[PDB]
Amino acid sequence: AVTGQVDVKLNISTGCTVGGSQTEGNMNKFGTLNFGKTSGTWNNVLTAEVASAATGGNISVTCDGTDPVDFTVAIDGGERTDRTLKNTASADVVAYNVYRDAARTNLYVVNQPQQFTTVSGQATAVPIFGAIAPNTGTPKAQGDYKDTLLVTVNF
Amino acid sequence: AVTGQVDVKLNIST
Amino acid sequence: AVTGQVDVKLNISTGCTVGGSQTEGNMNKFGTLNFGKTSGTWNNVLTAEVASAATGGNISVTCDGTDPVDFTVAIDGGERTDRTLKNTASADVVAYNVYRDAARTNLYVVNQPQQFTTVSGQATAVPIFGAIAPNTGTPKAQGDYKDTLLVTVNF
Amino acid sequence: GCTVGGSQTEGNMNKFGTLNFGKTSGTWNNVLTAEVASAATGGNISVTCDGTDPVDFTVAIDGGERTDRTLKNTASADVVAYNVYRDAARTNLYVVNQPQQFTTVSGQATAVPIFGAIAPNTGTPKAQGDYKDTLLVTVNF
Amino acid sequence: AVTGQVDVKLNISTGCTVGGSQTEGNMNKFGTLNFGKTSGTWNNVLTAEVASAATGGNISVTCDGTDPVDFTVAIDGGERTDRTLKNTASADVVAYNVYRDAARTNLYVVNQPQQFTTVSGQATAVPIFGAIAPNTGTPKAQGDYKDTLLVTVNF
Amino acid sequence: AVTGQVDVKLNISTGCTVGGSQTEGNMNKFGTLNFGKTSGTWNNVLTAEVASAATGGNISVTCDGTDPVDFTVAIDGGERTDRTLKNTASADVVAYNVYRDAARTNLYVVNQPQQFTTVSGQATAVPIFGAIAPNTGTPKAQGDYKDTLLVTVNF
Repeated sequence: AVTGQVDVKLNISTGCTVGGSQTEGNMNKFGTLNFGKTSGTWNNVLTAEVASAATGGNISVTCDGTDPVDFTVAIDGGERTDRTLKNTASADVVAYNVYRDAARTNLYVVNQPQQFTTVSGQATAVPIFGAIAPNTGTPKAQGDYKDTLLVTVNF
Repeated sequence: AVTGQVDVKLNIST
Repeated sequence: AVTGQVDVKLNISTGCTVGGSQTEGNMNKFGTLNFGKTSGTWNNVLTAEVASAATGGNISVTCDGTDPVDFTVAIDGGERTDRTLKNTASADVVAYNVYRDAARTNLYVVNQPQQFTTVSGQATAVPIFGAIAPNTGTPKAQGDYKDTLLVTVNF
Repeated sequence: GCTVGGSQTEGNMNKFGTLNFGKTSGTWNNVLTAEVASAATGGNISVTCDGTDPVDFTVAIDGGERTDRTLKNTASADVVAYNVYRDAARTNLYVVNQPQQFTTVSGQATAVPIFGAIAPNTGTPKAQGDYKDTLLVTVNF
Repeated sequence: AVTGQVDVKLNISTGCTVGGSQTEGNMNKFGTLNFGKTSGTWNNVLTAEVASAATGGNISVTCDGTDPVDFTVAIDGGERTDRTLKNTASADVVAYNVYRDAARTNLYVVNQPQQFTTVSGQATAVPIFGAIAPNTGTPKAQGDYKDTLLVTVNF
Repeated sequence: AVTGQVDVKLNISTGCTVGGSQTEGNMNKFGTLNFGKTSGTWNNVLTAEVASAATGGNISVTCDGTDPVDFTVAIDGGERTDRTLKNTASADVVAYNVYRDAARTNLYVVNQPQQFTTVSGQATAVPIFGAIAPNTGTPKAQGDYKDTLLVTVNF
């Protein structure tokens, strides 16, 4: 019998809120990274942007205050922690990555706070640009591949 | 700390 | 004068130990559930994970032996027994809950042994995922809200 | 598409299995009963579908060499009437040239139970020897 | 369209027959393993013997010939393949097992040919001794529990 | 290949239980009929009562309910089916019999349900009185003679 304590805390004062999300039960549904349909072996880098579940556009984070707040954005490694989509039925995997800039250069490194700025009376967009490498080796099995990345807007 | 989910999808078929 | 007996017992043989805790005086400090800063009325579900007081990551329970032991995890209802954080100065309360899975579905029911597995030469993590409902009604007073959940790793 | 496991390619024809009733006397009072044994593994034919979503495939068995489900003696002209059922209680019969429905699910191989059954012959003793038949099982979509 | 062949065979020459069975439609009804009535929690091992459907006594297998034939007996795992009786209405299960000897020691292992001997002009009995463990934990729901073991007399 | 069915059944509702037994593996050990030591040729009828393996006294059958249930008791013919004890080493036999009443009159006939009554909140004893005829003819060989009678409490 090892009984222990867990201090719970919350500082209600002046915070920042994330728009574009829908409450899926008790977990914020931020959006979808839909690469679309594809064949077994694709030569072109498959690339799609996150579509917020609430509006359809990009996640719009706004802060509540008058001074420009600096908030951070961190995305995790997905269900299996290595950014791989898994086929619903078979065990095939599809490696992918999420970048922050339009040219697929600034990568959202696993469990890292990619910095962001936000001014009063404005909503800043969180571009989560997906990208998949060209698979010109083995044709992955037919079906639907999925993953649930947890995006962590933290301060 | 606002943690949220982003469903990733890909339909490998044709 | 009602004098009575209390039998004390301890079976020293082959037990299981919880890592990630720090001994706060004579009580094991397991960690912190830090939701962060927030405004009076938040529309997004505030959500944070427990951070072990010893390492900063998740509580890592390991057992001492060779066969996989099945240990249980039970969390209580907090200081007031209804999972509410209380403002340090005023009497305002903030209802919350702790879940076990990443999607805020498998709730750690009050005083219930949520089952867990553990194999030899490995440490299993105890995910205590916090979650707070969207308060879009009354703005709670400014200040710091706290609670001390007692996590009970028992066999 | 969907594929059938448990078969061995006999030349250019898929050998699915054997319905071995075993040895018996001229006149048997008990219903002789045996299950199909796949030629590849020895167990039941395991059909799996190459897909993610569930697929509904059908199974049809024909009437044998002579089209009336009769085993024939290799040498003489004696016949032994039989039937193949789908369920363990010999009730759901695989009707001649009929698609008995079947389901198959994500990442799994479904078994095709072909349960044989022979009526009690308590009338005339069939001649000694080996009785055979080749049922053509038709897994179609 | 995957069309395949199934070779059917039967060697009519000199075989062995099982007595004590009744033809239920096109399936041989060998008998009944009736443990009788019982309460929710029984402390004594419930134990009963198979009663042939044709005579009421034990299944009497006789062979047709002059030399002593060695025939085998195999019993399967029941409807659900784990030797559990199921309540007709609810989903409660009652684990049991069938043994070959009177002292509940020689178990009829699942899908195994327990050997047997048989001489000319004699019928050998097939003792299928049932046995149920003492349930002194949870009281199973009221009603009738059933199972249909398929006994496989093979050569 | 003669495959057949064996229907298994159990009616969990309101049953009767037998006390005084110990579970020997998966078979209920009811007791011992110890006639004691004796010489090759005894002139007096050797006579002893069953001693329950659990308590040492008589088997105490109790029923679980409020109305007086009428349960039956049946004893079989022993290992060889003719109530004979066999020497562990040699083939000598010692004929015996089990009676129900104290005067060795009401015999527990082979495979017969000798009736019995039982009321609520009470345990009824099952007197299994052994008796051996006076052997004043041939002296049986030295050693230990044994038998295992199967007592069948059925409803």
